[PDB]
Amino acid sequence: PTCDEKYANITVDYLYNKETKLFTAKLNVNENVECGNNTCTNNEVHNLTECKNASVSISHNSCTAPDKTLILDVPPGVEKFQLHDCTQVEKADTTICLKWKNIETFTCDTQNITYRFQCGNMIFDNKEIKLENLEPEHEYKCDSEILYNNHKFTNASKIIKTDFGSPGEPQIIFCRSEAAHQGVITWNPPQRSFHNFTLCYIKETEKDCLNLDKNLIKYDLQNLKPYTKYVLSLHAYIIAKVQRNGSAAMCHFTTKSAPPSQVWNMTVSMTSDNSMHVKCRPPRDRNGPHERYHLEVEAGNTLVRNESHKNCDFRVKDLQYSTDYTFKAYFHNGDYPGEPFILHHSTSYNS
Amino acid sequence: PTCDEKYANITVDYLYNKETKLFTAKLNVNENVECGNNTCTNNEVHNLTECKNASVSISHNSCTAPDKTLILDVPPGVEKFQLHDCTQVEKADTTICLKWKNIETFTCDTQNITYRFQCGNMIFDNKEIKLENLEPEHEYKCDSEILYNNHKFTNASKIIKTDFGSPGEPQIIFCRSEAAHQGVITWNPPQRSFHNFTLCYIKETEKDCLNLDKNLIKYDLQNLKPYTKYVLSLHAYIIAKVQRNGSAAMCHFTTKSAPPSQVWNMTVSMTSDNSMHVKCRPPRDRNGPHERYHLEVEAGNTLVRNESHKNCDFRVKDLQYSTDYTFKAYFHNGDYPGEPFILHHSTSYNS
Amino acid sequence: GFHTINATWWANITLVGPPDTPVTWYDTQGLWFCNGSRVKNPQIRHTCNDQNLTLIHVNKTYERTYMGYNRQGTKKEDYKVVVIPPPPATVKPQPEPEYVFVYMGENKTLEGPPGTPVTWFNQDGKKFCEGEKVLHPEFNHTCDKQNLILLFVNFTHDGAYLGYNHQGTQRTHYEVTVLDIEAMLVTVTAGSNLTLVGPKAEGKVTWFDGDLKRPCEPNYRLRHECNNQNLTLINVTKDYEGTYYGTNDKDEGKRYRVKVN
Ligand SMILES: *[C@@H]1O[C@H](CO)[C@@H](O[C@@H]2O[C@H](CO)[C@@H](O[C@@H]3O[C@H](CO)[C@@H](O)[C@H](O)[C@@H]3O)[C@H](O)[C@H]2NC(C)=O)[C@H](O)[C@H]1NC(C)=O
Ligand SMILES: *[C@@H]1O[C@H](CO)[C@@H](O[C@@H]2O[C@H](CO)[C@@H](O)[C@H](O)[C@H]2NC(C)=O)[C@H](O)[C@H]1NC(C)=O
Ligand SMILES: *[C@@H]1O[C@H](CO)[C@@H](O[C@@H]2O[C@H](CO)[C@@H](O)[C@H](O)[C@H]2NC(C)=O)[C@H](O)[C@H]1NC(C)=O
Ligand SMILES: *[C@@H]1O[C@H](CO)[C@@H](O[C@@H]2O[C@H](CO)[C@@H](O)[C@H](O)[C@H]2NC(C)=O)[C@H](O)[C@H]1NC(C)=O
Ligand SMILES: *[C@@H]1O[C@H](CO)[C@@H](O[C@@H]2O[C@H](CO)[C@@H](O)[C@H](O)[C@H]2NC(C)=O)[C@H](O)[C@H]1NC(C)=O
Ligand SMILES: *[C@@H]1O[C@H](CO)[C@@H](O[C@@H]2O[C@H](CO)[C@@H](O)[C@H](O)[C@H]2NC(C)=O)[C@H](O)[C@H]1NC(C)=O
Ligand SMILES: *[C@@H]1O[C@H](CO)[C@@H](O[C@@H]2O[C@H](CO)[C@@H](O)[C@H](O)[C@H]2NC(C)=O)[C@H](O)[C@H]1NC(C)=O
Ligand SMILES: *[C@@H]1O[C@H](CO)[C@@H](O)[C@H](O)[C@H]1NC(C)=O
Ligand SMILES: *[C@@H]1O[C@H](CO)[C@@H](O)[C@H](O)[C@H]1NC(C)=O
Ligand SMILES: *[C@@H]1O[C@H](CO)[C@@H](O)[C@H](O)[C@H]1NC(C)=O
Ligand SMILES: *[C@@H]1O[C@H](CO)[C@@H](O)[C@H](O)[C@H]1NC(C)=O
Ligand SMILES: *[C@@H]1O[C@H](CO)[C@@H](O)[C@H](O)[C@H]1NC(C)=O
Repeated sequence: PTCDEKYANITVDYLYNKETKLFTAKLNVNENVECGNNTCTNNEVHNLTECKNASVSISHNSCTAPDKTLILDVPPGVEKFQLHDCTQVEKADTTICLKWKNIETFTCDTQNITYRFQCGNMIFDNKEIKLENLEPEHEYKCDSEILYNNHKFTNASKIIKTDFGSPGEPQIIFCRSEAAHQGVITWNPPQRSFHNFTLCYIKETEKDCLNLDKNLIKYDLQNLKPYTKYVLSLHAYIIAKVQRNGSAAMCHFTTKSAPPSQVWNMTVSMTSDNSMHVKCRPPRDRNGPHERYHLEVEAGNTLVRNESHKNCDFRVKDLQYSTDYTFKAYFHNGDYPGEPFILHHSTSYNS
Repeated sequence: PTCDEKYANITVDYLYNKETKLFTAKLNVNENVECGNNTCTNNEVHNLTECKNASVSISHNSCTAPDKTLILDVPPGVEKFQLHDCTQVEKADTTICLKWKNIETFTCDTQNITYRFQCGNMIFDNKEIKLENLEPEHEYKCDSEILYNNHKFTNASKIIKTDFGSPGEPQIIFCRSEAAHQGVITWNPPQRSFHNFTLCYIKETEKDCLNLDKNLIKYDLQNLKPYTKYVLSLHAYIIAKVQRNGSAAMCHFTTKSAPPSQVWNMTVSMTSDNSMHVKCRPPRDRNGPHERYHLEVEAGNTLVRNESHKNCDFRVKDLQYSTDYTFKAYFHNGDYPGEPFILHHSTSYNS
Repeated sequence: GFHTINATWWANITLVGPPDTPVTWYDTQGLWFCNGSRVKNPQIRHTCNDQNLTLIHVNKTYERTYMGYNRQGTKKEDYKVVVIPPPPATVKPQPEPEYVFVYMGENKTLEGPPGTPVTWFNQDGKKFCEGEKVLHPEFNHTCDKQNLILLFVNFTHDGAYLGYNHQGTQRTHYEVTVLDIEAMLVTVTAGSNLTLVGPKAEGKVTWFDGDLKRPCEPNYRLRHECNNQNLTLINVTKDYEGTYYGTNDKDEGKRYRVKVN
C-alpha cells in the first residue's frame, strides 16, 4: 500500500570488491527495489564511495504513493587487516596469541570497529587475544571477524598447532667413583620423547657440561680431581624452535684418595753450626683427610736422619762441619705418600 | 555636462614595449576622444618618457567647455628590475630565496614600489622572500608582480629545483676485531642518494678519517696497536654544490692481545758474595690486563731457580762461590709470555 | 641476494659465494668463519675454499645468517641457514630385571649383554667386574669377557647386579637371592613458604640447583633462607620450579623436585 513505512525498517549490507575496490549496497528485501535516478537492478546498488552520503529513491510496485528516499553511508573496510600468530616461542606449548595487523590506512574511525573471536568453545571481544594452559600436540582452529556498525563483513579462520615441550625426566640409578680420576654414572632413559641427554658435572668451584646420545645409559667421567666432591645433573633435552630441557636428576659422589703433589714453598735457613730450619706450605692438592710432613736428611745417598711432624717446621742439628747434606721433604696424607722434594744444603764449622 | 566633470574619474592603462622601451597609455573609455595639441587617435597615446609628468586634454562632442585636464606619471622601465636567487648553498636543500634588485636607478622615487610574491599557496608583500621546510628532490614554482604606487606594471615567474642533500642513514651490520692487528667492519648502504662514505676511527690519542667508495661494503683495518679500544663512526656523504653528510653510525671495539716486548734497563748489581740484586722497568707495551714478572736463574746452561714477582725486584741469594749465572727476566701479561731479557754475570768472589 | 636454506640434521650443506675469488665468509654476530681457503675459528666444524663454503654436521648453533663477500667486497651473498629438527624418537626400554635363586656352596654363572667386554656393577655402588680383570677379591667372584661367575655364594651375595657393554647402550639386570635415597616431589602453593629438610645434624649443608648456582650464596636471584639443617622458601613464585639437591660433607644428600601450583 504505502512505501513510506514498508521499507522504513530495511537493512543494508555493504560488500567490498577488490577488483574494482568499490562498495556494493544490497537491500535485505526479497521483492525488487526499482529506482530512476541510479541503477538499482534486483536488490543491489553499485559504485558507492566510502565516507560519502548518497540519496536513493526506494519504491515498489505493490505499494502505491507516496514515495520516499533513503540516505546511505559506507564506512566498512575489509582487507587491510591481516591475522598474525603472535605466539611467544618460549611458551608456545600452552599459549596461543592472535593479533590483527593493519597494512593500508583507511578513512574509517576506530571507534566504530569491533573484533570478535570464536575459538572452539570460547568467545572473546578484543583486538588481540591470548590463550593460556592449552594442551600440547593439539591442532585447533579459530575464527576472527571484524564488525562495523554491528554488521559482519570480514571473517578469517586460522589453524594453530602447539609445539613439543616438557621432556624427561631421567632416573639416575647411581653415581659413584671408585678411582682417583674415573667415575661411573648409571641412569635410565625417560619414557617421554627427548633428544640428547645434556649432563653437567660441577666440583666445589668449577663446572662443565656436555651432551650424550639418546641410546647409551652408562657414562664414565675421566680427568677428575682426586678426593674431590662432584655433583652431576642430567636432563633429557629436546630441540624445538626453543630447546626444551625438562626436569633434571641430580646425584653426588666423592672420588677416592690418591697421592698428593709436591710440597710447596720449600724454604731452608741456616741458624747455627749444624742446625738448619726447614719450613714449607701445604701442597695445593691435599688428596687426603690427614696432614703430615716427613723430612729425611741423607749424606752420600745414605739415609741418616728421619723426622715427621704435623706441621712443616723441622730443625736439623748434630751434623759434621761443612758437609753437603740432602734434605728430602714429602707429604703423607695417610694412605699414599706423595713424591718427595729434594734440596742440597751445607753446614757450618766449629769455632 | 562639462568634459572636466564627465572625465574626472577616467582611468588609464599603461603597456610597456621593450623594443622601444616606451609606455603607451590607453584611456578606459568607449567613445572616441580628440585632443587639441597632441594626437590621441582612438584611445591610446604613444611615445611617453618614463618618470615624466604628461598633461593631456580630454573632450567629447557630447560635452562642452572646460576640457578635462589629465596628468599622467609614467612608471619606470621594466628592464630595470631583476630577479635574483639569493638561496644559500649550505641551506639550498630546504630553503629558497628570491630578491628584486634595481641595477639602474631611475628618477622615480622608490617609496611607491610594491613587490608581491606568490609561491604555491603563500602570498607575501616584501622585496626579499624566503621559504623554508622544503622536501628534497622537488621543483617549486613562484610568481611575482611589481606595482608602481599600487598599480601593476611588471610581472615575472620562476621555477626553482631543490638541490639533493642530507643522505643516510647507513646501518652498520657489525664491527669486530678477531686478530691482533686486523679488524672487520661491515655496514649497509643507505637508501637515499649518496656518493661515498667517510669512516673515522678514534683512539685515546688520535682520530683519523678515511674515504671509501660506495661499492665497498666491508673494510679491514690493519696496523693497529694490540689491546686498544677504537670507536668507529661511519657516514655516507654526497658531493652536492656543498658536501652533504647525514647522520652517522657509531660503534666501538677492542683488538686482541699479543706477547709483550722485552723489559727495559734490567739493571743487575752485586749485593754480597752469593747474592744479586735485579731490577727492571715495566715494558712500554703492556698488551694485557695483568702485570707479572717471571725470572729464571741458570748456571752452566741449566735452570736452577724460578721465581715470579709482581714487580721487577729480585734477590738471588745462597749461590755458589766463583761461578757464572744467567738471569732471564720477562714480563707476563696473563695471556702470552713476552721475549725474555737475558744477562750474564760472574759471582767473582772467594769465600 | 637473500635466500633461505633449511636442509636436515647431519647434512653437509654447501653455500655458494660470489665470483672474483678469494672470498670471505662471516656472520652477522661477528664470528669469523672462512678467510679464503684457510679456515678460521676451528671450534665450528666447517670447511672453506676459494669461492664457496661447506658446513658439516649442522645443528642449532648453525641457525644464523652467513654473509659471503668477494675479494673487493663490492658484492654480498646472504644465506639464512636454519635447522629443522628430526621427529622425536621413543627410546626402547631396557630389558626387565630377572630373579635368580642360588643355593649355598654353588657357583652361579650370569650371562652379560652381547658385545665384549661386560662390566658388572652392584646395587651398593661398587665396581665388581671390568672385563676379565676382577676387582674386590674379597667377594670371591670371577669374570670373563662374557659372563660373571659367583664362587661359593655367600648369604650376603643377595642383591642387584647390572651388566653393561663397552658402549653402554644395552643393559642386563639380575637379582640374586641366596637360599639356605629417593627424590621427593613437593608441590608448593604460589606466594607461600616451603620447608625442605636437609641432611643430619652432623655437618654443614651445601645446596645446588638445576641452574648450577648455589641458592644460599648472596645476591641470589630468588629469595631464600638457609640454615645448617633446613631450607626455607619465602613467597614462592613460578620461577622456583625445578630441582634442589642438598648434600653435606659426609656423602649424604637428598633431592627435592619443587613444582609450583
Ligand atoms: C662373604 O663375603 C665377605 C665379604 O663381604 C667375606 O667375609 C668378610 O669380608 C669382610 C669385608 O671385606 C672382611 O672384613 C674386612 O676384611 C679384610 C681382612 O679380611 C680387611 O679389609 C678388614 O680388616 C676387615 O676384616 C672380613 O674379614 C671377612 N671375613 C672372612 C671370614 O673372610 C667372605 O669371604 C665371604 N664368604 C663367606 C663364606 O663368609
Ligand atoms: C568466512 O566466512 C565465509 C562464509 O561467510 C566462509 O566461506 C565458506 O567457507 C567454507 C569452508 O570454510 C566453504 O565450504 C563454503 O562454501 C564457504 N561459503 C559459504 C557461503 O559458506 C569462509 O571460509 C570464511 N573464511 C574466510 C577466510 O573467508
Ligand atoms: C661431511 O664431510 C665431512 C668431512 O669429510 C665428514 O665428517 C668427517 O670429517 C672428518 C675430517 O675431515 C673425516 O676424517 C671423516 O671421515 C668424516 N666422516 C665420515 C663419516 O666420512 C662427514 O661425514 C660428511 N657428512 C656427510 C653427511 O657426508
Ligand atoms: C687468510 O688466508 C691466507 C691464505 O689463503 C693467509 O695467508 C695470506 O695469504 C695471502 C694470499 O692468499 C698472502 O698475500 C698473505 O701474505 C698471507 N698472509 C697474511 C695475510 O698474513 C692469511 O694469513 C689468512 N688471514 C688473513 C687475515 O688474510
Ligand atoms: C653441534 O655442532 C657443532 C659443530 O661445530 C659441534 O661441535 C662443537 O660445537 C660447540 C658449539 O659451538 C663448540 O663449543 C665445540 O668446541 C665443538 N666441538 C666439540 C668437539 O664439541 C657440536 O658438538 C654439536 N653439538 C651437538 C651435536 O649437540
Ligand atoms: C664454487 O662454486 C662454484 C659455483 O657453483 C663452482 O664453479 C662451477 O660450479 C658448477 C656447479 O654446477 C660446476 O659445474 C663447474 O664445474 C664449476 N666451475 C669451476 C671452474 O670450478 C666452483 O667450482 C666451486 N668451487 C670453487 C673452489 O670455486
Ligand atoms: C666353584 O669354583 C671354585 C673355584 O674354582 C671351585 O673350587 C676349586 O675346585 C677345584 C676343582 O674343581 C679344586 O681343585 C680347587 O682346590 C678348589 N678351590 C678351592 C679354593 O677350594 C669349586 O669346586 C666350585 N664349586 C662348584 C660347586 O662347582
Ligand atoms: C643426538 O646426537 C646423536 C649423536 O651425535 C645423533 O646421532 C642424533 O641424531 C642426535 N639427535 C638429534 C635429535 O639431533
Ligand atoms: C636449556 O639448555 C640450553 C642450552 O644450553 C640453555 O640455553 C637454556 O637456558 C636451558 N634452559 C631452558 C629453560 O631452556
Ligand atoms: C720416620 O719417622 C717417623 C716417626 O717420626 C716414622 O713413622 C717413619 O716410619 C720413619 N720413616 C720414614 C721413612 O718416614
Ligand atoms: C660534512 O660536510 C661538510 C660540508 O657540508 C664538511 O665541512 C664536513 O667536514 C663533512 N664531515 C665529514 C666529512 O665528516
Ligand atoms: C626453506 O623452507 C622455506 C619454508 O617457507 C621455503 O620457503 C624455502 O624455499 C626453503 N628453502 C630451501 C628449500 O632451500
